[PDB]
Amino acid sequence: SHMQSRELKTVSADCKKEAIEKCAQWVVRDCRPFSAVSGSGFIDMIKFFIKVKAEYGEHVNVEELLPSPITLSRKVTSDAKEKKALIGREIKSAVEKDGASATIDLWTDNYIKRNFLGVTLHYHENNELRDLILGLKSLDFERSTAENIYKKLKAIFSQFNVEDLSSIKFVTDRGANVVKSLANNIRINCSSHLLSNVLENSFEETPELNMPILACKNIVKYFKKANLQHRLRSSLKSECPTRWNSTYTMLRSILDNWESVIQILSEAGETQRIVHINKSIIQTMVNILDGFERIFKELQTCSSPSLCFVVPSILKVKEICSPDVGDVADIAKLKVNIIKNVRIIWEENLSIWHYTAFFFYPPALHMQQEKVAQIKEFCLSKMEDLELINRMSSFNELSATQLNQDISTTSFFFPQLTQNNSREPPVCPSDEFEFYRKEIVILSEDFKVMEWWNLNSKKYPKLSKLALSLLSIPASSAASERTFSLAGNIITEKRNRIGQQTVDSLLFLNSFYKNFCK
Amino acid sequence: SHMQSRELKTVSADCKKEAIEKCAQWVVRDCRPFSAVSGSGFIDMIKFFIKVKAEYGEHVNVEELLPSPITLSRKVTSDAKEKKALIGREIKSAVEKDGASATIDLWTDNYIKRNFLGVTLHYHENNELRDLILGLKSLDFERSTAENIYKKLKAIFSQFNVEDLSSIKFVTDRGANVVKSLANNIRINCSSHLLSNVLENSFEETPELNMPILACKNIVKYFKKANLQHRLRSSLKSECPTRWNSTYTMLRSILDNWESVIQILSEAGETQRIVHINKSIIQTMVNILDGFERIFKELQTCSSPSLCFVVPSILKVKEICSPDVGDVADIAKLKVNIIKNVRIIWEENLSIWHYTAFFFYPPALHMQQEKVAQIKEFCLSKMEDLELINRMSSFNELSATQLNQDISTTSFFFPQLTQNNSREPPVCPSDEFEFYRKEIVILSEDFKVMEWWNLNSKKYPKLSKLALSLLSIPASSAASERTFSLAGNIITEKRNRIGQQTVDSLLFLNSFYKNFCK
Amino acid sequence: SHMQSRELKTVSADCKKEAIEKCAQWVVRDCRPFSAVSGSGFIDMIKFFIKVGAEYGDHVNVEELLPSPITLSRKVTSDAKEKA
Amino acid sequence: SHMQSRELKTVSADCKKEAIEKCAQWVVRDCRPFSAVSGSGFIDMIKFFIKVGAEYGDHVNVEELLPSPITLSRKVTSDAKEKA
Repeated sequence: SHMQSRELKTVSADCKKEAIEKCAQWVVRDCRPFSAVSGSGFIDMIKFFIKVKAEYGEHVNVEELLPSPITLSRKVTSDAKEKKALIGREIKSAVEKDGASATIDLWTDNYIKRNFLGVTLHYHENNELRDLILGLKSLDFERSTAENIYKKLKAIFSQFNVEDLSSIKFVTDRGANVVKSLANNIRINCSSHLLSNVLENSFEETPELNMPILACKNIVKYFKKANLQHRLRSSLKSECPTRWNSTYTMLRSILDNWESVIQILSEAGETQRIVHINKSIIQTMVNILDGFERIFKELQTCSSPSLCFVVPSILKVKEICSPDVGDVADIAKLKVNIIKNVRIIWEENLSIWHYTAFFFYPPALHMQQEKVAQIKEFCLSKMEDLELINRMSSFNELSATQLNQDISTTSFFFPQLTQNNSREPPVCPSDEFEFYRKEIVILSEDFKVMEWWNLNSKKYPKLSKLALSLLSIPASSAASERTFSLAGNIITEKRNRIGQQTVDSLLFLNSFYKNFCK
Repeated sequence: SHMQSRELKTVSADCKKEAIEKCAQWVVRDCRPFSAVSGSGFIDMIKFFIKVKAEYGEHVNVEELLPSPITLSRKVTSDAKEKKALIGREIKSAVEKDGASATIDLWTDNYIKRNFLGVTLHYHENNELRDLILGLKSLDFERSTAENIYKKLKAIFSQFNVEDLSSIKFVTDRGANVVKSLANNIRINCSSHLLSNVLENSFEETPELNMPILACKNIVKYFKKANLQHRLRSSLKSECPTRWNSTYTMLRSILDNWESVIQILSEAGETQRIVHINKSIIQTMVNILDGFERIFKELQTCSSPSLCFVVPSILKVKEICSPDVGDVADIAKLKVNIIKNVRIIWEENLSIWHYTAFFFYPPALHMQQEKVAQIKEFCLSKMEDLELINRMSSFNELSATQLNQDISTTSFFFPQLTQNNSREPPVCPSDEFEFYRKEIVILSEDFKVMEWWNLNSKKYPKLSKLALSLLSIPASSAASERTFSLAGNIITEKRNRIGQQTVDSLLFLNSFYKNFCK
Repeated sequence: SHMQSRELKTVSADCKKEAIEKCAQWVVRDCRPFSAVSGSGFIDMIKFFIKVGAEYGDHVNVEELLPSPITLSRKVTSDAKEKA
Repeated sequence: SHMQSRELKTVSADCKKEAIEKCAQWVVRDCRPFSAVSGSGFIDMIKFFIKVGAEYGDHVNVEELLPSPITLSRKVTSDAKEKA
């Protein structure tokens, strides 16, 4: 309704100056991070207070106008309840109709001495992917068995009234307990964890590189003992979860601070710690590792499909590591090891879900795919599974624990075609597959796989439902980690720490706004 | 940004009662139509005044707060200038790139003794159709020659800085002057006018029905002379422009007021006027005519493609008029006459534009189409025309009167496919046509032709541009007549009449809000 | 009318600017003459709506509060028939 | 602090309700502790922004007026270095 242009007034130079001074005194006297002044919630709140001033003048009783921390806590809690009721039906329907997945993000916090279990629900609505944070549970180290994890998961979904988890596709790392906790459920392995394992194992298995890596660790160990950890500060923030890229972060620590490092070791008489380290070799290792950053980033998105790019990611690793006569031998060996590990660690741990996702990216149909027969069998089975779900649902027999659930212009002008379509029995599952397989779709950079399927829903009634829900399953268990990281302040710092229930309410609400309110 | 639910307060019963009394005294004391209380502009303005009361209390100086009629006039004029500048580039680009059409709506107002010339620009932006009113000129009966009309048209487009009209497809009725005025331009015949002509000629050519029609006119003539015109009031408002459905409106006038009519004629001793009229025959005629209302409505839309439904409309007329043994002979003859006239009047006056539009509705590809060879020739020619326009534009030689005018995710993962596509010369015009012709597209009631082409733009780079722009040409010259009718009050009534320039500014602005501001 | 000792409230400049915008959008969207804003019945109605805001605040359900055209027509007709 | 003879203005109920909504949305969207609203530096900053509205009206370009995080960091750093 922007019928009116809406010009905003730019304040005077002096006002602008006083503004920066007020923001500085806020972050200093209240100990807030500099990024706080950039938040979109912060900006909208400031707009509101300016609006209050315009209506009431400057002499407003501000201490009275401002809500207390207590009232805000209650408000967040009540709003989350309202939003949960608003989308409750949508969530239960996604789960029931085989369209839901959940990423289970687990990490150990050694400072707080607590394990964290983040749970995010993923589904789609037409062309859009939905990612809703359901909970971020802080667990006691002794209450972290497979049984405890399963109990926590059940409790999280029960808070959204989802009691039957049969159809939810879970995406988790390979930790012993999380895997055992979901042994009776559909569970896919996290590609962020797999790729990280490929890298870590490859460096450890190349003795010529494990040597300088060990030497580098000896140096870190010394800088730690000498309280100079801050001297090894790197600007490199990896796309890969911290818990999984210990090697890359360390190498950049040493390399970015090289000249400083050699000086420190010399004046401390600790030169035996640098023996075996070849700076150029370290630089090559970081160059190679940097080439995988984009893969980690692409596999961890949850605003766009990522599952279909797992196979292409494997191909990319092999391309990056292709033999090159210009490589020094230590590097050539590392590359051969990475390729060997891509097969034994990553590929060995993929599932039919991954190959089918790649199959569901139309522009890639013509590419060498070795599992088409298995993919078709899986697709026929999944299309039939949804048809079964719908029949049982119709008779309220789907679950013992979950309660189920003027003529058109075209008919006017095309009466013949219309009656034909009414009398024509729907195309069978195999027919949809055969038509799809022959699709010739052009790769363009603005190609969006979800839109393609959504627009082709009439042509592929059942296959499109399958493709959309399958393509909505994230490739990484750390899909929501960007939000979890932003919430570190309110989950850990004593002065700023909010309670467990409100953390869950706040995260859910934050994801609700992001998904449904622009 | 509807993060907050936003509940609205329902006022008390007594407030609600006073509201209706205030609205009643407004429409009575100021002589406003009842529909004025329902306008969306009216509702938003009332919301604003309630907001003013909430901030300032009840004792606001209202005479001061309210703008004067003069200030409003200036505001409408200045806002229209701002919006014209905002979309000026878009409009000129649509015209230049063969994507623009203009409906020319002409009618004679015998009360005001003035001819009206409405001009509306039509183009598309992705999946959306744009219909912008450029002017509604009130012309002097003596200043209505082909030369005068052409001069007026040039003046209208010059107001939007479009000096070269070469590429604009004009849609007009067959009036002698409007046709001659555009003899050097692309001009398509209005299907509303053609269908109306088919109907009028058919009734006149069926002597058995022309007989009771003449008798009906004799009755109207009498009710007019006796000042009883109000007694012949019908509730039937036809989709077809008033100037074109004289027969249908009259028949319903008599039929809806039958019993009243016979009584009036008897007590006036004017019974010879009803001789030959058979009520059941009249009822059958109105039943048949009512079956065409939907066609007129479908062909006059400008919010959705209509050109592609001209051919199906012709088929529909023939289906409605198909031989039926249950018909009395007068009706059977009428039906044969309508079918004969559909061919000699409507079909004879269609162009390659109409058959191509129908060809461009994918679900109809398999249907009997007799002009495919002509359609292909036309398509190759139009695709090549745009390529020529782009070459000449590149050298600023298109017009002597108009001034011309990190790697992607897909490239990262599909480097092979990406380089191939870069080195692959674009598919030629004939190839796009051949691929299109073999398309198998399912008719569904939610099928939207513009979305189909927009989503298939990469597959049909040139053909989609052609289809989208062609499908955006309205089938009727009276496409904007619904707005023109709403503006009758401000263009004709002395007390409410605004000047010519502001009428144009107001209509353009109204269409701008409708198109671009939700 | 005539200014009294205690004058009626003058609104802010932004408010006056917005009133021009809202009324202009009203006449453009609904196709009303510019002269509709000077009507005596109109002004009395606007004074009422200001009073509604002063009482209930900004967030009033306007669509519910206003009568439909048919309901209004019926009201005017019965008001007329009151002359029996 | 201490109430004076001429009291500071109390806002409408709708305003108070909206202040709760805006502050709650701030902490949810930006992940701030509920305790951020009771900060002394925070309150002084909010008093300033009210003064900005009282002077320029509702339609101020806030994005332009506020410093970016890096600009703010630099300001805090130079303010610190002022202790030379």
